[PDB]
Amino acid sequence: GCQSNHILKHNRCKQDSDCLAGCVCGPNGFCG
Amino acid sequence: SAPLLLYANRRDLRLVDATNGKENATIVVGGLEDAAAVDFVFSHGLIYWSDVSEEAIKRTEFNKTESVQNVVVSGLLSPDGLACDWLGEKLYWTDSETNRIEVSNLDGSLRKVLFWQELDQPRAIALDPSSGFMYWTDWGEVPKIERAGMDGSSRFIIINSEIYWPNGLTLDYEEQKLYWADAKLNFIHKSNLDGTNRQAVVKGSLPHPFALTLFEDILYWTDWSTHSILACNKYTGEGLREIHSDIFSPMDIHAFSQQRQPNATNPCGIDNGGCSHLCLMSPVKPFYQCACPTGVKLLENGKTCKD
Ligand SMILES: *[C@@H]1O[C@H](CO[C@@H]2O[C@@H](C)[C@@H](O)[C@@H](O)[C@@H]2O)[C@@H](O[C@@H]2O[C@H](CO)[C@@H](O[C@H]3O[C@H](CO)[C@@H](O)[C@H](O)[C@@H]3O)[C@H](O)[C@H]2NC(C)=O)[C@H](O[C@@H]2O[C@@H](C)[C@@H](O)[C@@H](O)[C@@H]2O)[C@H]1NC(C)=O
Ligand SMILES: *[C@@H]1O[C@H](CO[C@@H]2O[C@@H](C)[C@@H](O)[C@@H](O)[C@@H]2O)[C@@H](O[C@@H]2O[C@H](CO)[C@@H](O[C@H]3O[C@H](CO)[C@@H](O)[C@H](O)[C@@H]3O)[C@H](O)[C@H]2NC(C)=O)[C@H](O[C@@H]2O[C@@H](C)[C@@H](O)[C@@H](O)[C@@H]2O)[C@H]1NC(C)=O
Ligand code: NA
Ligand code: NA
Repeated sequence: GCQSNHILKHNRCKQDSDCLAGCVCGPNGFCG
Repeated sequence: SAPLLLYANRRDLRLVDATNGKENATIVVGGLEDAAAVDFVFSHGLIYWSDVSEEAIKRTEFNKTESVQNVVVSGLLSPDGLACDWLGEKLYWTDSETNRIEVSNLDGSLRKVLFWQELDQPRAIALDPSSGFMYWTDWGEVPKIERAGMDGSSRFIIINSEIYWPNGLTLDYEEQKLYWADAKLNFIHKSNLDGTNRQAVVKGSLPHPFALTLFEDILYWTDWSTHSILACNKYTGEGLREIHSDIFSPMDIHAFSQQRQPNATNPCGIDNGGCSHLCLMSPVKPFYQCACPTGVKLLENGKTCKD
């Protein structure tokens, strides 16, 4: 899923690009 | 008789009453960035935490009025897990970027790297100080649960099948059992402390557990996708329920109680075991082992380091 198991990498985010491919940076600042 | 639950929440640490879980959690310390790991030394009135963005482990004195945050250990690239040895008075942690397990005194002094090989994504770490064993997980390319002496001895893999994202890990000190949560296979299992007699507790449908703790007959865990704290019976996996919800970003968790850090004799006695530097718990008689900071030689007498 878009839920990373890393504490920061692909978890915290600023833009959709910080997330795994096809995942989005949500309004709370986390990928989802 | 449910306990207070202490948990990290990235921006703060919180305490919630497991008997009044619907009510608001109280903030222990605030103004954090990515607080992840948390533990305590109840009899010293200390709470420890890691902040993976500030690359540090810090502590606070929770019986004092002033709510002060003191840096204990800095320069930690990804301190994903920590445990407090409430008996030998030591701090243990994992680092998933430098791929290490390390120990220090409670003030951060005399740091010693214990393991630095065959680690990839080390994460949870739990201690059995009166037995001198430490336990940890690694969710990397070879996922596993391991145990070793708290002195760095006798490292062994105890679980390496049916395992992928072992995030949570705790011990039942009354029943002498290990419990863990796997966030990819979506269950909670238990075993003996050597990994034998593995049994399922919660068989499935745990979407992303991160950390696990225990009190009396109840398991408690945080889940990253539900943003909540759940509980179930530690034998049957039944009575599954949601203790506390709408959590910003729940992380590590403990039952916050003196009863979870049972009093025992420190085998180091009153003279630090005659050790010049570190006196670490050990699983073989006399149940302590002297040690030195990283790179520093222990003389043949087994007590004194080369200053
Ligand atoms: C060190 O802190 C202990 C934990 O306190 C909790 O956590 C901190 C962070 C803060 O949020 C506190 O507000 C919070 O309580 C503390 O133990 C806690 O003490 C309270 C009493 O102050 C206990 O509550 C009682 O509630 C009613 C009162 O009538 C009784 O019916 C209950 O049976 C119970 O006595 C909590 O149970 C206790 N929590 C835990 C986890 O033990 C501790 O206080 C000392 O221990 C308790 C058992 C009593 O002996 C108190 O008189 C002591 O002060 C505190 N220690 C010191 C030295 O300040
Ligand atoms: C678990 O309890 C042990 C027994 O002590 C009881 O529990 C507490 C309340 C303690 O304060 C005692 O009053 C009580 O009887 C405890 O071991 C005891 O620790 C104290 C220090 O905290 C030692 O202290 C006197 O001993 C020297 C002797 O020269 C004096 O010079 C000192 O001034 C000090 O006042 C006791 O000797 C010790 N008792 C025994 C039987 O060993 C224990 O503490 C842990 O283990 C001991 C051996 C030391 O290594 C401590 O530093 C450890 O904390 C306690 N465990 C924990 C985890 O707190
Ligand atoms: Na790594
Ligand atoms: Na732990």
